[PDB]
Amino acid sequence: DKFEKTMLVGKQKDKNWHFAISGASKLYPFPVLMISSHIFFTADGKKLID
Amino acid sequence: VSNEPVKFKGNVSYNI
Amino acid sequence: MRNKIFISHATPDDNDFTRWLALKLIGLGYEVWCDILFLDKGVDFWSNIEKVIREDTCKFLLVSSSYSNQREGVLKELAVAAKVKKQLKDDKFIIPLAIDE
Amino acid sequence: MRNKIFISHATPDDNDFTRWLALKLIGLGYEVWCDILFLDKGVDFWSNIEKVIREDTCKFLLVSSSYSNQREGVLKELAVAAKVKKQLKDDKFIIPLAIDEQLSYDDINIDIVRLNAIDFKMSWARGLKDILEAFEKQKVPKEVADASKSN
Amino acid sequence: MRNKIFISHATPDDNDFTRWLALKLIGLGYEVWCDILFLDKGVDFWSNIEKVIREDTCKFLLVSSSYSNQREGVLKELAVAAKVKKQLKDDKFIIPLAIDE
Amino acid sequence: MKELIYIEEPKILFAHGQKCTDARDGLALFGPLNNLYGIKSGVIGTKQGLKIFRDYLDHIQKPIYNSNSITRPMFPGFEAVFDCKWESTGITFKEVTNEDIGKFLYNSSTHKRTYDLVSLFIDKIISANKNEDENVDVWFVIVPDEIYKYCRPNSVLPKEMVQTTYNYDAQFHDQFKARLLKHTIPTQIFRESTLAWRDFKNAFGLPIRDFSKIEGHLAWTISTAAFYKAGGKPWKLSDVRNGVCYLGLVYKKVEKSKNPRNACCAAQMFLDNGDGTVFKGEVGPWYNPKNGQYHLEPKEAKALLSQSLQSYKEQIGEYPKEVFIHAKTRFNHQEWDAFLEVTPKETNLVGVTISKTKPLKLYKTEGDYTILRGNAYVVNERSAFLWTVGYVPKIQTALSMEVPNPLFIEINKGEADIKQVLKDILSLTKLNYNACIFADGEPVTLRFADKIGEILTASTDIKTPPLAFKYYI
Amino acid sequence: KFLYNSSTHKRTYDLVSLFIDKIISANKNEDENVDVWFVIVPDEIYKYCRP
DNA sequence: AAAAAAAAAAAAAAAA
Ligand SMILES: Nc1ncnc2c1ncn2[C@@H]1O[C@H](COP(=O)(O)OP(=O)(O)OC[C@H]2O[C@H](O)[C@H](O)[C@@H]2O)[C@@H](O)[C@H]1O
Repeated sequence: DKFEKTMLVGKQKDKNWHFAISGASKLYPFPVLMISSHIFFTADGKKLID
Repeated sequence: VSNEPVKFKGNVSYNI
Repeated sequence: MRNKIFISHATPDDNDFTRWLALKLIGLGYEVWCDILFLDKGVDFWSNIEKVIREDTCKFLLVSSSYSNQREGVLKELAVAAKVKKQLKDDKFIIPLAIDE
Repeated sequence: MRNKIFISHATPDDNDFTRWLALKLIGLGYEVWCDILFLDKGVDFWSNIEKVIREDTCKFLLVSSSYSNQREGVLKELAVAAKVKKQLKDDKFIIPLAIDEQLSYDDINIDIVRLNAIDFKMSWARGLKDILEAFEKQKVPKEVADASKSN
Repeated sequence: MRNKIFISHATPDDNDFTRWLALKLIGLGYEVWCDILFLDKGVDFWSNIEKVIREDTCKFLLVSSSYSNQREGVLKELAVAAKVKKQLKDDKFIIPLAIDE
Repeated sequence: MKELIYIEEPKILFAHGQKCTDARDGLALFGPLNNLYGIKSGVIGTKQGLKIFRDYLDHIQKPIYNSNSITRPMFPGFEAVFDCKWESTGITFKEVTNEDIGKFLYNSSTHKRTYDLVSLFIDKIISANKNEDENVDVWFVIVPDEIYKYCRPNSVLPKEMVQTTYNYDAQFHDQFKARLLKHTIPTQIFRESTLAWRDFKNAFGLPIRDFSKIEGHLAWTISTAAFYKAGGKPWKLSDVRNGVCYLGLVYKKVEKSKNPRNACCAAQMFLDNGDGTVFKGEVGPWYNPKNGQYHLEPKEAKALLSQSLQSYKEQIGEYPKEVFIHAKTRFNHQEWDAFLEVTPKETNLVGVTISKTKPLKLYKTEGDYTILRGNAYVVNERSAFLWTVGYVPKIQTALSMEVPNPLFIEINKGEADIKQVLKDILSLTKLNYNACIFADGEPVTLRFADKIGEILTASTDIKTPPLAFKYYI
Repeated sequence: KFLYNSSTHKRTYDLVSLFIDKIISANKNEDENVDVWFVIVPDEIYKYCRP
């Protein structure tokens, strides 16, 4: 659960947390793809908490 | 699309 | 020469009446000594009080209250005033003031 | 000519109050010597401190707290200041400042347990105004107030 | 437990009385602490006396003379003795000894 | 590589003409601008709550020590900091009985319970202000914790606690400040938890709002609010060029009337003959029909800017030379043309759009710290980014918790120098009187205007609202 | 301007309005807090603004 | 009834 050397999916009590990103293309400043970072959680590692 | 993020350059820094 | 009036009192409690009386006497031309208004900071306060009572106190005014009757500092000042009374041979040296009903 | 005010205290615990008091007194025009005010340190400092207390100090303010009550450096400064006090034939030399509510007047250090102290326990500004009236009463040397020096 | 008897005095003038009284009391079985008793001095003594008057002294004896009456060290010892008297709530703590005619 | 320029950190003025980068440190050492002899304080609330307020006032009388003075300055004590006497003796107390405050609380309708709860306090406040000889500078309203739990929208009372107006907003604070406007009574609400929180306990046993490390800044931000609302000048700006009015437009929704009607609110900031600063609101709320227009119609726009040019004229004498209307919403040409006509020939009319939507996050190469506060990436002469939130060495930390988000500052209309515009908004970020922090994340015009908008849209029956911020924040 | 009016009622209403508008504007639109508002009136107005 | 490009109202936590 870690790309390169850096961990992306971790544990916190009974919640498995995952790093996620959202992308959006913008052209006004330059031809750019903007990325936003977020953290989500699952109870068993596959199903997201509702 | 480049996999390396756009880098800017700041003329001012700081230290702990 | 002695030209000061020492208003002994209970400092933690009797400040208001003592300050009022001291200001009234000063406005009347009477040189008055009192800790709350005349005592210098950073001095040997007990030694200063003893010196003032012994040499500069022409008259001694005691504020009598339910607090000041048994306050150790007030009693010590009172005893020094009594000794000065014996020295000066002035039966009317000390005048108590009763303010507490 | 002794025109400087000395402030003794506990450096790692009482630094903020001494900072405030020094930055206000200097703004008001009173020459203040304190260990915090000077930046950098060298072996000479302990000598310098002593000579100041014996050569340029006009008043000695001892910050009284549970930390500075029984600190060896503070005690050494108090002792040398007391010797200077006997030397100068001036009783109004040591002026303790009580800033601690857990340090009652009962447990003051023996060298200043007999001296009247300006009360900073309740309101700092009341103590500061008491300090100002005491200084003007004792004709402590003063310059025209300039907050620019403090800044 | 406080079991020492402190004898304050004017050091360079009251050597004889303090010496005689201390050598009598120690022989009588009473613990005695005094500055002339201890041989050699250091910077610590000014601190030491304080803690004694606050931690080991059970009775405080003040040699009263024209010298020791207004002696600064004697005055400081008297002040700390009076305040530890207040803290112990024991009025019969300071026992003055007048030796001057 | 893309060049990233940094603006000098703005400086604010304190007493004796002394300038300091920080606000807390400047107040602690130099003191307010004006002489406020004393704050006659009026307290209203339950008797159980008056003891806590008295305890806190005595607490702030003495200096307050925080965890780390380097991270945030300590509080030297109210009367020393502000040179103003604010004692716990002389407070005019109005009592609210527990039965009366509980009768209205347990109601099924949120609107009705909020209306009655607000009325219970405001009626007593008006009676004390109008029919009592005592003078009160400011009114502290201490409310209990259950009300706050059940006095704001979407608050569902437990079914067991239910025991038993629609033109008024369901928010306690908003309606409270709205219904007191016509009387001009400076009031400033306290919660019971914002008070001596140590009484309030959770299941674990820790205080819910544990402020153990952060008591000093709490005292700092309460004392400054009390000083401002009592009629004091805490600090002022010194870098603002003469002849510049700013004004900040904010659009708010009004749900009571059919369709939001998009009420707009504005605030002005300029100078005075001499060196005095003027920072008031411009409350003439100009309702904008249509659900989501957010563009002000020509007649209301002309009325707004005409009021703004006058309110400068009677107080300085002549018209401003350049007005910089900041606005969170983008200007269309329709309102801009209306603005232009009422604008005289000498005035430089500039319309600036500010936005936090742009997702730019500069991560420093190494180190667990954010970028320095004040960095500006200028895209072009009309548009740029400015990091209003970020690391500044004096606070020893960053003002954000995660990596902050910049302000996207673009000169929508007019010409304007981008560097000069970036050099002023950063100064507007420092004049936040409601909170004594190092600086605010957004300019105070866009924040105080939003505050007065949220207050003015709580009551429908507002008529000629006060233009002073004392009655709003 | 207001004072030299023939009608006593109109002139006194205008004189009162001139002061009250400024006082209300100061009370509502300024950050200063004023305990008591002193209204200084000259003698000519006193002579010609009462029944 | 979608798209992207812009809007505000609201509640929750964690620090400042
Ligand atoms: N370094 C100090 N040592 C003692 N007292 C001090 C000091 N600094 C301030 N005080 C103040 O001194 C006061 C001590 O009060 P007390 O003796 O217990 O009760 P009373 O009713 O018998 O006071 C009567 C005389 O004692 C006074 O000293 C005056 O000389 C009075 O004439 C406290 O307020 C202290 O804050």
